[PDB]
Amino acid sequence: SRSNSGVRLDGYARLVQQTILCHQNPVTGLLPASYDQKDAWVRDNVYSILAVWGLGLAYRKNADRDEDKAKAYELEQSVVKLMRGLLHCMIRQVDKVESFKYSQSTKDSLHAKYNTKTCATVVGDDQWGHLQLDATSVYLLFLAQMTASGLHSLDEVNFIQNLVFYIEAAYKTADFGIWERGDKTNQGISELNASSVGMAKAALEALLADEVQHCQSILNSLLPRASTSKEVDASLLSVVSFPAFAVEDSQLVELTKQEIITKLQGRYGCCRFLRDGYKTPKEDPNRLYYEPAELKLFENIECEWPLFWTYFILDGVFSGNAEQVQEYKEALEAVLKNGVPLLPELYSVPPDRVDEEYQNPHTVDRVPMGKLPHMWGQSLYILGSLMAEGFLAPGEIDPLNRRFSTVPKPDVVVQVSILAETEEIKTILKDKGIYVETIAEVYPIRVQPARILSHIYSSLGCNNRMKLSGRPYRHMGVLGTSKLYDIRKTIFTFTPQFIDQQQFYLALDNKMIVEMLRTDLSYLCSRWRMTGQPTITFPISHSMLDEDGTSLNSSILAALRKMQDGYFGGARVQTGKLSEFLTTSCCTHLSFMDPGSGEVDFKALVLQLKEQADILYMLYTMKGPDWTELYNERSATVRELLTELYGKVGEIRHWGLIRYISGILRKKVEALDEACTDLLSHQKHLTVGLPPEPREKTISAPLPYEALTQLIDEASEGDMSISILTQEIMVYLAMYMRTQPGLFAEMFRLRIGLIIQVMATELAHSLRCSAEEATEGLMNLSPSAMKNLLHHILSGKEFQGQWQRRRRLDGALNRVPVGFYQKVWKVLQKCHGLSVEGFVLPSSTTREMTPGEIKFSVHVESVLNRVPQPEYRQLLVEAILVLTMLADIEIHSIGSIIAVEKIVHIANDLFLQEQKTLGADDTMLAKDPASGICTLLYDSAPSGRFGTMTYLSKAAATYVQEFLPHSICA
Amino acid sequence: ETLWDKLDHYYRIVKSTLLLYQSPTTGLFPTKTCGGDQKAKIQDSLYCAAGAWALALAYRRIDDDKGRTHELEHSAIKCMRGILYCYMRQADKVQQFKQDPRPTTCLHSVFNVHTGDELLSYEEYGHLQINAVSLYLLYLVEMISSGLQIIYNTDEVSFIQNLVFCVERVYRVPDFGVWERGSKYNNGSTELHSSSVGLAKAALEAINGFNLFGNQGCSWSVIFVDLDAHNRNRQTLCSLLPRESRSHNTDAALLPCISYPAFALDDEVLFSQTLDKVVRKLKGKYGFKRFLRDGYRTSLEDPNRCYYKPAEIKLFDGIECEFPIFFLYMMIDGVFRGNPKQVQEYQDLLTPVLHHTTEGYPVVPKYYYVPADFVEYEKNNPGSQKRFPSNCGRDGKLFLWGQALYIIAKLLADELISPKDIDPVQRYVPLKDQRNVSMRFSNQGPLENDLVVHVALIAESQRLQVFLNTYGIQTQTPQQVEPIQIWPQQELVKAYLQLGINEKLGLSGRPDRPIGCLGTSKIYRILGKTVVCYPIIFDLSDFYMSQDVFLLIDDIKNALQFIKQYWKMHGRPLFLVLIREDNIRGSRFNPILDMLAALKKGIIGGVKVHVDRLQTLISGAVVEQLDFLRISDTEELPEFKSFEELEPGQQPDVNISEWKDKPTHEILQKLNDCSCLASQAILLGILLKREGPNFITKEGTVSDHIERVYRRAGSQKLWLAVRYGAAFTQKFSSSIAPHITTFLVHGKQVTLGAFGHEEE
Ligand SMILES: Nc1ncnc2c1ncn2[C@@H]1O[C@H](COP(=O)(O)OP(=O)(O)O)[C@@H](O)[C@H]1O
Ligand SMILES: C/C=C(\C)CC/C=C(\C)CCC=C(C)C
Repeated sequence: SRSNSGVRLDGYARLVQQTILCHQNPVTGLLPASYDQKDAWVRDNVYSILAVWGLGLAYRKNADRDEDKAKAYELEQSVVKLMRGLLHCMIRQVDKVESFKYSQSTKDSLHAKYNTKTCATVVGDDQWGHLQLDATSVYLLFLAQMTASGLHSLDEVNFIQNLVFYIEAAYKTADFGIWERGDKTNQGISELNASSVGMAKAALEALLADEVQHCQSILNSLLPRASTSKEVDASLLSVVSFPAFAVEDSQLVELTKQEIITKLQGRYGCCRFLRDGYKTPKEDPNRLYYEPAELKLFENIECEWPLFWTYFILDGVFSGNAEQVQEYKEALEAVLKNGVPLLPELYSVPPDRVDEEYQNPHTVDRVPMGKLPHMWGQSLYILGSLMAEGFLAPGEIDPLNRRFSTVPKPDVVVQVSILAETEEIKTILKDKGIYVETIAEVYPIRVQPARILSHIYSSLGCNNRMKLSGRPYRHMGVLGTSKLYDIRKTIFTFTPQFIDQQQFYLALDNKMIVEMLRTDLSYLCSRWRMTGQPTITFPISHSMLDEDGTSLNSSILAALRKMQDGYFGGARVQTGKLSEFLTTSCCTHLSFMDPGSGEVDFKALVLQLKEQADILYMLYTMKGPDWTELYNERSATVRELLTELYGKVGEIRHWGLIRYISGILRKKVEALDEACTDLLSHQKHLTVGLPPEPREKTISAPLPYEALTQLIDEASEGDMSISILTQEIMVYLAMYMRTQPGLFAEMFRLRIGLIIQVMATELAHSLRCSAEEATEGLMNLSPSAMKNLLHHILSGKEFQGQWQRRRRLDGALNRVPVGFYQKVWKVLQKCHGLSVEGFVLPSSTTREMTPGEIKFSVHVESVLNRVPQPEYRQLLVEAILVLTMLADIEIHSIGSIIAVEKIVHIANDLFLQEQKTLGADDTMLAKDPASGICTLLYDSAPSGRFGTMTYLSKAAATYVQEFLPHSICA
Repeated sequence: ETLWDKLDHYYRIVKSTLLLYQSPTTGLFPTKTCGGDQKAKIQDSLYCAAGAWALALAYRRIDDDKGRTHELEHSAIKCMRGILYCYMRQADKVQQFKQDPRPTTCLHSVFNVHTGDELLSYEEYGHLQINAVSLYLLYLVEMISSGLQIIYNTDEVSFIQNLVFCVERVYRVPDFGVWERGSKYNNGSTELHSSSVGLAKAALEAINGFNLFGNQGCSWSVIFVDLDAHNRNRQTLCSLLPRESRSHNTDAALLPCISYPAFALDDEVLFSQTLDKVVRKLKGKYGFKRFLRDGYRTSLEDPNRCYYKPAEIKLFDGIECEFPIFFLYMMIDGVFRGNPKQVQEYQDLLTPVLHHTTEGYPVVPKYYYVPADFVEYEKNNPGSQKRFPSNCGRDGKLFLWGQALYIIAKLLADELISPKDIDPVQRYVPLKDQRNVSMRFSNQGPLENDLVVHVALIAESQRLQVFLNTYGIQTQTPQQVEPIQIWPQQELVKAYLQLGINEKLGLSGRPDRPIGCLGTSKIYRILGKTVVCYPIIFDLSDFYMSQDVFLLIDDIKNALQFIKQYWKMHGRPLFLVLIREDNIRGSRFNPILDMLAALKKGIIGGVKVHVDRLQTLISGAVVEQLDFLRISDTEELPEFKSFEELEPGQQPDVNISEWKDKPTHEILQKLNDCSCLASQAILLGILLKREGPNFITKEGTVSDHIERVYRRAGSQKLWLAVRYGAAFTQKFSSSIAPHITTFLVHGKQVTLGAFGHEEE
């Protein structure tokens, strides 16, 4: 090997020694960022040791002589030393890991910088924005990979598992990002970056799959966009490619790479993100933050980082390629010291040449500044060279086969065991043909609720010596409660979450349980990427039987018979005894569980209750609010009979009553924070009340269950029977996004109050009735019937007045056209802003929002979609797009903030005159008592000579006539 | 009981009573198990890591360890790569300590368990405990030998070398010791302790030539000890051996030295003389007194005053605290030394004094103190009263060092670990095996010493080789040995200056001292060439002693006798007798020829020698490969110069007193009328004082005329002048300081000064 491969290996040894290993501290093993930046970043240290690890691997695959063994051992032990030093850096902050485990706050996060001479902390928590889930996640990922490569106390194992819990909730934790500045605006605003989420997913996979697939949901929803305030980040290459490989969608990976190439790639590398301005000649060097008005200034002149082209060589090596264009384009290396490449950190447009670069993008000869060499980039450069020259293989750097993520994974067959709670239930199930086994017969396998599984993991990770307290109580979804568990040598199987949660009306409806089971199976068939085959334990309880008790629910039978047939829930299902499923299951072993009016005196007014059960309940709110857990003077309290009333109406299944009792007793869904976190996990915002704006409190970020529940209560303003609707509809939307997320495309802000109003309207026109009696029959809907209404609301299925209904359906669902937000970005260039109901969407937003941001989307949907009425909004949507339509033909720009409502109305006044003349009844067209827009205008089709969009075209042209006196149109 | 069950018993005790306490961050173990003290002592952590490693050595005998071998071994590495961290952060101090070993330049021996930062300052604590640096190095060798990979990069190897450069010169650095106080008196005084020098002799014997990389190691990972500095430590321990120090005729710290872990003493009679005094004068029912007249946590000790005042030490006679750990060391000594009844005698003594924690795990109380109410009764009849434990474990207090030694002793006694397993480097050499162990024993054995030093007579010039042959001695000029390079010792001192040089840690290299006769007696491979060094006896010097050939012949005999008594390395020593043409000039020829002839006969001074050609003598010999030189910063290899062929009055009349009362230019007058090189030295030496360094002389600067007269009468063998000259020019020899250490290493004290005048 020394003939022609040992000399080149020694050349790379000199490269790594003179670029990386020269700066490693003999006391700590950390690497200072540069001469000026003497501190050691976690992520930079982890990335900078990749070259050393790869060299050691190279040296070892050819280590036969001693000297070669000495070099390989030195390199491998340098890598081990660096990782151990970073460990004591994190170990010294065990009080921060423990605090972030429960309260994921930026003030309780691990520091990014550490003293390279003492493994201590250099700055204060307040001083750097230390929350960077990607640094800890990349450390965990490469700790898993290096160990799987043969690189070697239990206390640090407990600390590492507590770090697993630390980065476990990264799909819902705002971050300061890989660039440790949060959002682009650069005001220290913690933001959810897909880079951190993907790195956390990779670290967890290499090292509980529920939060792993939550991170997967974040990745699918966010890509190709980076985060809320970023169209694209070149750091996404660290997710869709080396080192995370956290995206298993090949199309998504290709789309993200193409977005990076098209938007950020330049002559001297790739810009980190659009309007970055980290080392641009336009920033203020001594000002830490960025004003929202200078972000425009950074456009088209952002610094291009050569570091990202090392990622483009790494993929290309990991995935075989002729991307030998990414190499050969890195001739932009500083010294050819002696001849050391010295990959720069970034290239900045020379200051004088700002105007030329702005105008002519990616064309000016930039200068190198920042760190030189960028050790994070230099290590990746050396690793890619090693890998590309045949001295290394993807399987040596990646012994965990993270690269095989993109390969299509086959559908999984979910084995289900239907277990009888009681033997009588088993007898009924058999009369009907499903042969099952009782929970007693399944012994020695012990069936437990998922609550017990969540509590068991709270004893994982605990060392009281360093004050680490297990894992926080997290709800285990279907993924967690589908593996079999080896606890104290006896196998424990756990039923899904939705079965033991019988505290809200959803569990009483057997159809709901069928629907929850179907959603769980659909989620399992797609998200199970685990060794073994998942096993859903489905016990048929006594509540699952019919009214008589000698027969089983039809819906539950039908579901079980379909599962026996192999298909239910979009999933192939194998039913059988739980004993048969031991050999082909994810039988994980939990080793931590081994031991070792008048008359205001309310003296006698409840006497009227002593049989309609509606009236009995009605009195009971007078006697609750006026008199909830107070006495009744008959060995009874207000709460007690309300619970008795709740049980009675559950037995009679008159759903309006159950909902009301639930509503005034403040029944709350336990897995509701999970529903909100799932809906927000898919990059969909939520608003909770009736539509006028203050009541409708928006949910932009995840909220803890107490807050979420409290936000729901205050959004009803005391008006009952909607606070429960918000939770129920949120749960249904979560299930439908888990199962049929295509239904939720072109939707970005779910207005629950508008949804409820549109369900009431649909119950009013279907089963024609008054809108009000329909608002009351919506109460009397079964939970599964209401879920069906929501399906039909979403998919627009029907059980001269049509176009008003559509305009309503789409507006309530807040459905926007494809490309609508980017089109709004275009008009804001022309006009000075849009005004809806007096609220202004200024053009200054575009000076800090790139068109494809999901932060500009929110800005638009907060000025436009806030409109209470469902249709008025869909018309305001048209008037914007006809404004977008006519902006292209118009050659000039106007200095007015255009009031879209007026264009809607001017079209309204243009609707009376035209229709009256074409000759229509004056009473045929009548105004809306809420919007002042003729009902027939809503009923009008979009296109045509009398189409509503044509009227707005005749309205916008007659609107901008006084603003634009002259209009040399194209 | 299965082995798993037998060793799960120790894993429960180790994991509860030792590894629970290991710092999650530093790896060091805390001195106080329960409390807010953040002190991790260096010695106690080393003994704690050794205890976890001893359990791993036991779990290595089970293939299904269930992870316990990796954890217990990696806990030991954690503690040892944590002490290294504490020291590596204080490497500004390792450089200062090599250059100026002093109580206030030392590596701190107590650090923050949580952070590794210095906790107590030099004033607050006596940090100069070289037992700790030295046991770090004995344990690093014993653990790296076992398979435990503690040193990871070349910079860690350079720090371990710089740690070695410090541990070599222990004989001349007095310290506080294992007990942190110094002497029995806590006067704040450091003294040489056999225990600290003994552990240093052992670290140096173990670490010489040791790849710190282990099996995955090359030539550039080896540590290199000075055979001469190690000898100076062996000489000091031996001079002081039955005893511990000036102050202690016996200390129980001698037991850790004489036997596990160091197993330092190489004399079986001194081991028995040292152990017997330690057992006889220090043993107790509850343990071994650390030293007689010890005030540690005694009832009569004042808690507030750190320093015992003179004669207080009497108040602690019979009240001395007895440490049960020493019973555990005696049990480990018995397992090693094959006494199956010293293990039982001391196991039987420990079973009673051993407390047990709530879960049944044994607690070795650090000390057993006489309660205050019973102090007088013990003093009256020592051994009568009942002493209360210091830590019962249930208290939440555990002696982590003693907890670790219970695991080592109990495993060794139960034969769940072997003496060989915990002494991978063979520190214990059974008598029957005391034959070929480098730096300790030579082929001849422990008692016999007739070494045949391999002499090579090297002649300065071909002229001298042909002259010497005519008169009977075949010598070889420096050129005739062409591949072999003969170097002055000073050229090896220049090469060694590049050993341990780390600029990242600010380390510099071997201190620039002279290599001596046990290091110039080795063949070295430096930069691809074989280098043999002429002894320091043959180094030219300003001092007038060099001129007497009889002193050279005696220094040659004296050096060869030192090489015989103190060279215990594998090869035969190589003494190169450089002969210079000045040595044979005049009647020096007859004395030199008799030495050279006896060297040819094979005996000069009782030291048998084999004169032979260097090429034959260097042929199958072990060569120390000096691989640290490399190319380093300069792309050129260092430039090393090698010895090359030098190709062609009855009384002073002028008395000082009667001629110094004169200030006259007349002293400069007699200077022209004095043929006496003694009158000239007296006359031209009065003037090095009154007129000055350069008062013009007829000849020139006075400094030049005395150096001419000193040099001239040195040759003319006019010794009164040579001594007036040396004195007047204030000449001192390089060897005065090296010899004054022979006096000190041998327990003697030199006083310089005249009789009837100021002595020092
Ligand atoms: N000029 C000399 N004459 C005799 N022995 C010497 C001389 N120089 C050094 N040595 C010996 O070399 C060894 C190491 O040298 P050095 O470090 O100077 O010793 P020390 O510190 O004891 O003075 C010692 O054994 C010392 O006695
Ligand atoms: C050429 C004129 C029209 C096609 C009438 C409709 C267009 C406008 C009223 C102005 C559009 C320009 C914007 C910046 C919104």
